[PDB]
Amino acid sequence: TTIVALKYPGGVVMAGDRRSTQGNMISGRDVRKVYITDDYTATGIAGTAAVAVEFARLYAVELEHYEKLEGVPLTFAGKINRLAIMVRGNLAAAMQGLLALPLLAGYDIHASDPQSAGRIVSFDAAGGWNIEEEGYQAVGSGSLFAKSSMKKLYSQVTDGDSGLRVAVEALYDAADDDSATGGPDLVRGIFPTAVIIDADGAVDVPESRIAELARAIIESRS
Amino acid sequence: TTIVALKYPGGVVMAGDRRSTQGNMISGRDVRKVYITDDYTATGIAGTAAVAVEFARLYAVELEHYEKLEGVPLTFAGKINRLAIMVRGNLAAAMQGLLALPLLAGYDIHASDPQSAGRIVSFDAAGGWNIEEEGYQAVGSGSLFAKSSMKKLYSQVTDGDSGLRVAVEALYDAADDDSATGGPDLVRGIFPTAVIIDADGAVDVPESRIAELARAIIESRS
Amino acid sequence: TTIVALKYPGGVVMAGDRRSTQGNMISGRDVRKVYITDDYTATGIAGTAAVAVEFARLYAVELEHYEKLEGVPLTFAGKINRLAIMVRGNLAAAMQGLLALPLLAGYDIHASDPQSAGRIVSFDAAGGWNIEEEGYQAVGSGSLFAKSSMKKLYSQVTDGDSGLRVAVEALYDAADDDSATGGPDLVRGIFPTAVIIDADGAVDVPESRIAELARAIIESRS
Amino acid sequence: TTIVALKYPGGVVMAGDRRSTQGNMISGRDVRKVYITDDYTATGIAGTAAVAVEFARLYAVELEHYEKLEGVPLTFAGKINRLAIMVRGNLAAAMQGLLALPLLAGYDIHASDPQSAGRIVSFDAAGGWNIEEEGYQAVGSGSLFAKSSMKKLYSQVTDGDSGLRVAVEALYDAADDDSATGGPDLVRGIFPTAVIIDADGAVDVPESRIAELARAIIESRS
Amino acid sequence: TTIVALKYPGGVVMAGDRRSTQGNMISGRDVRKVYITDDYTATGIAGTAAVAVEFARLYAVELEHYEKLEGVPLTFAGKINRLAIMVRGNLAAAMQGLLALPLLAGYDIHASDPQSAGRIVSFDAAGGWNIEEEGYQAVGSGSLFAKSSMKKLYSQVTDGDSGLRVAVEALYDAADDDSATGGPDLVRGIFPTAVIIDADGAVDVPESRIAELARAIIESRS
Amino acid sequence: TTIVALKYPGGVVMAGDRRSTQGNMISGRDVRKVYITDDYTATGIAGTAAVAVEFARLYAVELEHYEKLEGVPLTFAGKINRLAIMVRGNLAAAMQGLLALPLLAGYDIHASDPQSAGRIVSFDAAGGWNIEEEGYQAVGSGSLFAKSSMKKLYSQVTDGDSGLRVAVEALYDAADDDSATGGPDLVRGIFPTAVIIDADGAVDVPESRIAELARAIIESRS
Amino acid sequence: TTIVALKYPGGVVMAGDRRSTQGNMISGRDVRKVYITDDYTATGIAGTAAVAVEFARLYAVELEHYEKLEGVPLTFAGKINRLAIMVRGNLAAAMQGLLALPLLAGYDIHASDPQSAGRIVSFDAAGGWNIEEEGYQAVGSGSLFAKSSMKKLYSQVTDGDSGLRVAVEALYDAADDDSATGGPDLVRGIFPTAVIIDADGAVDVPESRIAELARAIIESRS
Amino acid sequence: TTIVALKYPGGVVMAGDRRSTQGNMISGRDVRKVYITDDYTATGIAGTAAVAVEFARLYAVELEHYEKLEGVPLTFAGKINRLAIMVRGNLAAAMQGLLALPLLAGYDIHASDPQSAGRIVSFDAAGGWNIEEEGYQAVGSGSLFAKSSMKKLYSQVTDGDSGLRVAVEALYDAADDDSATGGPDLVRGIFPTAVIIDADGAVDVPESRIAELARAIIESRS
Amino acid sequence: TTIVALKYPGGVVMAGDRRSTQGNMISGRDVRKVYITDDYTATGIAGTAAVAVEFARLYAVELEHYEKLEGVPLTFAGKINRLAIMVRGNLAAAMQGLLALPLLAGYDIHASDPQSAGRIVSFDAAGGWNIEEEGYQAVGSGSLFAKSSMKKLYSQVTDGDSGLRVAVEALYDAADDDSATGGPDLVRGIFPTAVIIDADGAVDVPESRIAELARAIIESRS
Repeated sequence: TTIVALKYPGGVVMAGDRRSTQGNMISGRDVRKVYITDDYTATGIAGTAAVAVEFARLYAVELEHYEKLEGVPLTFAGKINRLAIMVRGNLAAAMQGLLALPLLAGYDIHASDPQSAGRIVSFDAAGGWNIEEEGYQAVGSGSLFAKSSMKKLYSQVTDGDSGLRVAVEALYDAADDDSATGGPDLVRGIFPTAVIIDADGAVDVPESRIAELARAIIESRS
Repeated sequence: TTIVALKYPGGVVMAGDRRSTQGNMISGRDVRKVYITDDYTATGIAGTAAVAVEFARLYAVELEHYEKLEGVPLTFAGKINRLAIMVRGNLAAAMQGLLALPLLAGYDIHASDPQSAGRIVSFDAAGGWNIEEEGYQAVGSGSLFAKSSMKKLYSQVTDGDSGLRVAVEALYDAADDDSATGGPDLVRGIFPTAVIIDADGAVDVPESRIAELARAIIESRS
Repeated sequence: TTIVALKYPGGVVMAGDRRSTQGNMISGRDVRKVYITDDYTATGIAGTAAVAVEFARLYAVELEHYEKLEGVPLTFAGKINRLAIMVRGNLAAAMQGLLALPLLAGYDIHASDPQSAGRIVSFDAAGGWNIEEEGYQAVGSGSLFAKSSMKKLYSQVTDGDSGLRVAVEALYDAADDDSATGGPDLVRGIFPTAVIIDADGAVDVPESRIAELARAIIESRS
Repeated sequence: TTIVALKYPGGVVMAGDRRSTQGNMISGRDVRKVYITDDYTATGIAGTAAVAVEFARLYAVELEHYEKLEGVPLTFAGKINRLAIMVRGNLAAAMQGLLALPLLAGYDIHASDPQSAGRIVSFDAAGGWNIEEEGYQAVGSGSLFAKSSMKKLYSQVTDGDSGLRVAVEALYDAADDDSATGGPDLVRGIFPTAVIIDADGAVDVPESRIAELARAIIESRS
Repeated sequence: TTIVALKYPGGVVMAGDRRSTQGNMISGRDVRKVYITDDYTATGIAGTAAVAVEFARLYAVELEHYEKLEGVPLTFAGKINRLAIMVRGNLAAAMQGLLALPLLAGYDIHASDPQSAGRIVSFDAAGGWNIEEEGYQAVGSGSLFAKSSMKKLYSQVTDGDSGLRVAVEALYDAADDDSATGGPDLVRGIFPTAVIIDADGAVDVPESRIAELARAIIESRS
Repeated sequence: TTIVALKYPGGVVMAGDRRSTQGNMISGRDVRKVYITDDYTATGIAGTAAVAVEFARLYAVELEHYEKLEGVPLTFAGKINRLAIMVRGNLAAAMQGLLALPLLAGYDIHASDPQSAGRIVSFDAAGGWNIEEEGYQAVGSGSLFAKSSMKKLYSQVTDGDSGLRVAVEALYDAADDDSATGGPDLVRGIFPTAVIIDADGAVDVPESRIAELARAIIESRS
Repeated sequence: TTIVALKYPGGVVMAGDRRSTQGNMISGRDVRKVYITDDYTATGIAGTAAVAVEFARLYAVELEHYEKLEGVPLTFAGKINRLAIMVRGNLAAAMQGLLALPLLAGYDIHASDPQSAGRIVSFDAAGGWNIEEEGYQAVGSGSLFAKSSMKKLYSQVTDGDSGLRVAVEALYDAADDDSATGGPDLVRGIFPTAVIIDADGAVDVPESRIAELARAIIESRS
Repeated sequence: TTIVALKYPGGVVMAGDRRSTQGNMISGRDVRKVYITDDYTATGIAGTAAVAVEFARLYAVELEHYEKLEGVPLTFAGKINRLAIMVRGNLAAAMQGLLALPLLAGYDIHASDPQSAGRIVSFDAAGGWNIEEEGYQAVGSGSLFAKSSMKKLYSQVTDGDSGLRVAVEALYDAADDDSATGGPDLVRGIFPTAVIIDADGAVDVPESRIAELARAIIESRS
Repeated sequence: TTIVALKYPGGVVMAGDRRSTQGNMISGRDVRKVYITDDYTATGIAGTAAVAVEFARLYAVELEHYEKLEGVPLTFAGKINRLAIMVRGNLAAAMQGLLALPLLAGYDIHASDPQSAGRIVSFDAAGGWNIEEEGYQAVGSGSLFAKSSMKKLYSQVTDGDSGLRVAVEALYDAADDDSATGGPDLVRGIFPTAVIIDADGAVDVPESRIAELARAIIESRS
């Protein structure tokens, strides 16, 4: 599994692959690992697929619950803190095996600068969180290959479209070097999922744009 | 990894994938796992790549050594016995993780019937060997998927070409269900290696024919 | 044990073998593993027979209790969630050897199109659930062989009869390749149990039709 | 695996199943576990298949080696002693999982009464041996079922044909209660192997006779 | 220990041996293992004697307590469920050596056909229960020998007396092949205990009839 | 990680590096390890980054909570005792790897002599504290190198500027001999973070001054 | 440690870093890890520094010993085999912490096409070897980052100087992501060592040229 | 650490060294290990410094708490009992490493004879205590050497000054033979701390007196 | 224990402390750890005292043995290699507990520049060696403090006198921060042992000069 997130001028984008394995045997081919937690934040969890789905559901429920109760959404720092609390509370079971590494992408409406309101927060297993300043991050088994690909490709990111292309290319490299990450499947037409968050909210990227980006990348590599 | 072998009327065919992993990280993309041990026998060893190559080299050296010393090549049962002795003598080292499981394909030149001279020999962990009468066999991590694919496809095998197509399709199925087996990689043009043994001897299949078959299979499943 | 489920145009079919063993010794020859949980959903649990029976009973009581209390049945997502909760609760005992793996087949009456209202859900050991998109799934010790048989036979599934025949054939292949799975008992007249769910509900397939299909398959492979 | 041996007036018969398994997975269907060691001695070794084959080969070589060197065959007690020496020497390997349980059927030509010259010798793990006076013996995973059915059917044994039928029925009962023993496979036409030893020597029973007896037994059970 | 049960036209019969051992030492010669739990059901518990007596005591008390509270006896499925829960609640104590395996014979008065109203229920270690359909069952250390004897003798079971004879003979075979099972003690005049359940109720068999049956069996085998 | 603290005439200065590693892999480059706990005390925690952030946050919350509840800030000894209690209460979690060792620098506003009111408190693993009398202290992996550098450089400390320069040079030496401590980053423009406490309170040192000092040190070392 | 090797039109280049750490402490700042083994081969060992040095010495002595004894140098395959045998022999001590991971760069003077005569050989822990066709390879703790950097910069490689620049940039990225690999020390004037092999042989690259390349890279990334 | 305590006619004196170590590394140079628990009682705790400080604080708080609640101080036997209870309540921590061995010096005001009112109480790990009648006692790493020094020097103890001199000389011997005990530091001017308890209460000894005593001892030993 | 070595223009100087401890107990106060191995090399071994003395004696014997046999002394590289072979051979004992880490100082009479002929060779635990280019190196338990003292004091080294003073001060700092290192004993008159090597050879530094230097350092730090 690999999830990548990167900031572009005016927003953030998070993309993830679709493969689920049980050891070496491929058990899932259309898994979705990027969830729109709320109108301005998307979360993507690597590790055990079961724990990933549970954490996404429970974190979204917590954010919605607070917003409904108090009539105002949490600040981005509050969302970060609640996610870190979930990660810390998962520590014993993570040592036991049920492990989850989240990655959070968000848009800060309360930020003074709309252009630089995109935020990427990474979490370590102990519950600590770090707000990325380099403009990109990855989690999962193929995270190092994806990060080293984005390091070289990040100078091309100038809008949402180029950012999405770079994210898809990072996932492609991660799958090219790591067998637990699924590449773009042209036989089945299964492609990485992506979420773009800007000042207008968090919207799922339709499969058509991702499909044509992946096809262009595969043609370039050939 | 996966190596398949199957008998067709008039000979035997043996195909192998190209991927080698270290964990879930892909480390080799064009590993050759099928070796022409002698003019009428090919061997294919699954497991640790180092031990696989070492075993193939030692086995070929031993067979050629006997042929030079005694002036007559070993009978097929003699070759099977030598390979089984190697596998039995590697048991202790395989208990530490340097495991190797061979699969032997041959053309018995002393068999009365030329049309049923193909032989497939499978070796289990402890050094036992069985001459397969069902006509197909597979070794490796994707061996079960390849075997179950060949079980359904074996009624289409009538000559060398259809046998090769079925072997390539079995490798495709093994790669489809198992991440440690490499599928037909159209981006780099790396395709499974194959060897066909008939009355004329054992000859490597040119990469163009296997590429054509793999492309036809991919198109059919698209 | 092996339990297969597959979608056909207009519904779903779930079939299961009849053998239960204590190690290598056959201890039961007419075990029923496929339960009709409610009028539109059936479940099949592999693993320890005690835990399978207990889980089926508890799950059916849970669904019935909700339907009576609220006057309206649970949505398919609610049923999936309750089953996943049960599996996750079992995990602690499953590590001890009371492992139960369910497979859920259902007919979603709230779907837009009744021609594709069949649903198949697989569960992992940790509790994660996956709604199958390939149209077939299997659990049990012979699940790999059954799935590799259905992969090749699924192009023939057109109606309930085709789906039932393909399911019985997949169970036959699973029993043929796995000793813990029992094939059709021609001397005793014991055959796999199947359930067909369509718009009119979930109905047990009479043993006469399954006997006819099993005899046809055996005569085909002789 | 099950091998049975029983005495009839004027000789002995030894029969064996054909299945070999890898845990729960059926890996061999036409294995031969009964060997004609020499002109008046058959041996059948249960346990690990590789070790069984190696032990049969070694024992036959040792007997023929003594016969050629000393110009006279070993006495029956000498043969029993050599087999017991092999079993006692295999003790460490059996502790390492390379276990072998032999069963020896012979015809003592030097014995006084030619109508009671048959001899069945069972070997325990430690290398002890016992000449069976009950007139029947079994080794293997299903040996208890075979012995308990032979106890009830041994009153029907009067000649070679009745003895062969009783041996095949005992193997059938072993396969009925034990999943690691293969029953008569009427689909593939694979039947238990048998060797009949009498005053004229040891001959393999042709497959047609065993097929007829197996079909009769199956129809009687239906 | 060995306890057998078998259905006959119009009821069920359940017999048990009398020997209790602490290791290889015979400590009890007249232990009673078959209990009349209520007027239409008997239970026989193998394993440790202390836990067996406690289990029978508790089960009888529980059934009687329900009958007195509610004014109607439990249905047969209810009795099976209570016994199964009693078995399942003993997993922790049985892992320390306090294993108790029950076998339940009963007469379903609420069944449609009174001739096929007998029920034999066998429980496995984890608490699973199976209603035997073959007509006989056994528990204990000699259970396999008794079952294999009953498989051959069950065609002679035509009424209550022949069923009782077949049960006693199965016990004799189990005692013959297993040293933990006690045979008929002609010196001390101790014989297996038996209970017959039919439409009129459950009655202990008098010791004289069992004595004469055992004497007939012994004089047959002499 | 490495945090240094040192007194100068009329105050105290505390500096920390910015690198966070996971093993030998650099994961963070702008970590801030020095926190202004309250108007006159700063704290800096070495060890695990998650625990460091959580400890600093909780300690600041505790000090503020007491100040608001009682209307008066804690005495310096009270703050030391609270931090020591918080360190002692983490002894269980520190053994399993969530270690956090703090260093507390403060300006004792109740001290009689303004020019000697800077206080440095070091803590040990068991929660014991020591008010440093040598005038400097360090915590973290490079603490030994930092202390042995401050030993030689402390004669040059005379005011805030010289104290800040000596702290930065000590951090430079720690990074020069330790790879878990990050030195000045003249490519990314990341420099150690410092806090200066004196009679007017605790203020973060602007990055420009630290950049000037680090460049001067680097040019002196070339 | 990180050693990179890459092929360029007309030869091969091999660069390595200079840092040596024991745990986290930097114990060496000018280590040399690329050795000119012979006139057309450079070797570079990652892992334990002592084992690396002694392996380089043993390999050079072995190659020169063969050349002196037999009057002709070893073929490239022979050199690969000797290195692989050395690694396999070390395997046992490598489990004890004395690991050595070699990387071999050579110019095949007997190759048909001298423009493609450069060879890169990688070795796994088990002693197997692979000739890299991707044109680059890396060993050491930072080998993943170096490889993922070269994957994106290999297009630039057109001559010896372009290849050398990419090699230094790959080492820079490895040191940027990994704390066990040393970046270019502009303060001490310590830079990665490099060896260039072409038709004229293997020559050490002068330190000044690598200094210029490293300074250009640092300016580029500032 | 080493703490000595000796009686002289008319009172008691207790002295302690100043070194605190972390293994072989000196972590503290002016630790105060002798505390005035109350007006006529001093205590010195050896072992872990954190536990020593916590124990002294708790013990003093408890004594003052009782004196305030009751208006009368505890008797000496009561104080001994409270200290022994505190020791015995720390056995679990002592077994994991938080050892704390106290040494009590007191002036029994309720004693009959004013000259012999000094009391020295030694405690063991289990909580047992002894009122020492030899007139001196020591705890800590250098306790044995200090004991053996006081054994020879106690004949010179006649008044308070001679007792102080003997205590300082015993500490000097303990530091001379034990490297974890800190001797008089003439360079930093740090000397052992001492408390003299007499009929006028417990008084901290001025550092100047101990400095001149230590200098005289050093001169006499030169 | 601490042995320092440093280069000055025209030679090298190696000094060592005198303390030997058995745990916390000081056993020896006048141990000599610097040995004139031969007229131009001195060696100092830290760790177990027995192993240090044995290594020094054995190494000197080896060097003189070679010189007597071949009529010419070993080159400096040969001496380094012999010492490294001894260190590597001592690895089993070092794991057992007989650790010996050597430090070698020498004068290379064959050097191009007599002023740069001073050589310092540090050996790691695995036997690998490194010629220090820093100009200073320390071995032992206080080696880090000594090295970080010389890092600051090395600019003052301009001749033999300044180098000897810096070595003595580094030993003083190591003893100041480490309790296993013996500082200057002004009472017993025991001072570190130093050896100075220049073109005329290696000569022990007289005790009086080292005493004067130590007294000056102590008075400066007072």
